[PDB]
Amino acid sequence: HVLKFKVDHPFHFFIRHNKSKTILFFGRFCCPV
Amino acid sequence: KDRWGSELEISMEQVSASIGNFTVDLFNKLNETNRDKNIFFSPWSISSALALTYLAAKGSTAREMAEVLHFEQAENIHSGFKELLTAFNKPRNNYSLRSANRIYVEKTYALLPTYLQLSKKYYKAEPQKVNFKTAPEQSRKEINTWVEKQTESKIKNLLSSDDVKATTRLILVNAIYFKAEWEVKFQAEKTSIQPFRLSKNKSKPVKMMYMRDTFPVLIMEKMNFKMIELPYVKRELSMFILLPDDIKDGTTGLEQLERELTYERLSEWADSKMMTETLVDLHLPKFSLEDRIDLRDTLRNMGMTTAFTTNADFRGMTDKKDLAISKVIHQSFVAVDEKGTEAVAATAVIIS
Repeated sequence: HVLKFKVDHPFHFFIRHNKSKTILFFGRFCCPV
Repeated sequence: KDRWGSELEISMEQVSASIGNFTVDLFNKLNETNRDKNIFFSPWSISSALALTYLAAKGSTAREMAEVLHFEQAENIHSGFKELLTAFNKPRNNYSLRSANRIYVEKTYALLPTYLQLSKKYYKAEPQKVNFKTAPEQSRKEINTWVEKQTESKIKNLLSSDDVKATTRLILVNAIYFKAEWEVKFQAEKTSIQPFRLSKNKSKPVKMMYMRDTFPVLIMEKMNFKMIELPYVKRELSMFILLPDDIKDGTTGLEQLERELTYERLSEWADSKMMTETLVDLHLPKFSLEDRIDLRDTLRNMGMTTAFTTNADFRGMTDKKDLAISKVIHQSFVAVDEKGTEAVAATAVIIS
């Protein structure tokens, strides 16, 4: 059965250039607006 | 053999590793004060600007910067930055990714020609003479206009009146812009208003995007979290999301994760052999963040101190020992929606 991945509470996120594995942007989202 | 290719890939790996280590160190420092706030930054932009500054640094000023920014394992960190910059700026038609650097210098202040040629070589930074002495506002505005152009008009006023002064002699600026569609886009039809839980006792509405599709997922049962990779077009870039299994503490639910966060851990999780393609019911908020900060105090708390004092040694760019970093302004923006993501940032290292 399908895995639930519900992003409805604080998380870390980053945008990566995959070949080099360089993190271009990093953040934590914990507080809407 | 291709020792040239092998060397340059090692160079790039050094800078990527430095940026990863610096990302976690910086976040951990920012988090000490701001435990309950959104944080968003481009470690690429911050490190690039400070690397262009490091190029001019000497003695303990340089050694401190190298330690904080994690440049220690590199014989020529500037080469790795060059090669990464070239890779990011490579011409393409499937998405937007670009980064640029620039040197703004007091027209009366002479810089060493070696610094300028190396800055051009490694960072593609050209010098622009400006009148800081008797025209700070005109100089500030032209800088903000360049940054506006590099950021697709998302960062319109990087520097404020308090930042640029008559005493300002040099401003080293990096900008980065990214915009790409998801490999698989969300259908706006399936987006609905749902609660986002800030804590066990607090929630606010967000537009929650939804799709059912297959993504790489790492399930870390014993540390109560999951991580997902969300590829952009052709999977050349991705957004990674690290999500605790629930809110199992008295604040954000991230206390344990943030306590145990290291780049070693982050890195091995992101590329884990156990992160495999999984059919997922994915709910992701449509969200945007903006942030602006003077990193001076933060960087001093991390161990970069001398550069911000009268004993600062930037004799890589000048024969006079009369320069010191006054401010490190960083501004960032990101917007996540059904089509993809737009992300952009700039860093100004202000030297007096």
